[PDB]
Parts: sequence; C-alpha cells; structure tokens
Amino acid sequence: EAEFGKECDCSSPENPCCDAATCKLRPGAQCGEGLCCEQCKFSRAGKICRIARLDDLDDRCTGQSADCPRYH
Repeated sequence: EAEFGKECDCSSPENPCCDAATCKLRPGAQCGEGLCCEQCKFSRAGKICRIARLDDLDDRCTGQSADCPRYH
C-alpha cells in the first residue's frame, strides 16, 4: 500500500488550511504552517520574520513563501 503521508501539505487532519481527505491545501490556501504563513496565506512581502544583528535589516517574508528566508 502507498504511504500517503509524505505527500501532505498539512500533516494534521485538523489543520483548517487543508482538506482532511487529501491532506492537501484547500482552494485559496497557500500554506498551512510557517513563520511567513498567516491564516493559510503567505505573509506580506517585507513582513519581519526573524530578528537580525544591529547593523542589518531583519529577515523578511517574500510574499511568495511560507518560510522566513535566511541570508546565505
């Protein structure tokens, strides 16, 4: 039998951002977790999501991703 769990957008069947039957994002949901996810949507570009060093701008959401990018 297939292991469906590795394909989930949301691991929990109770996550409102996903459909419990498929564990995939519902229509209009962009994400179901992350520092740059809010109510199933990507946070606005430029939203501060990780505090940096004093001379630097803080890490900011891109508007296209649910994670907070780390500068490499």
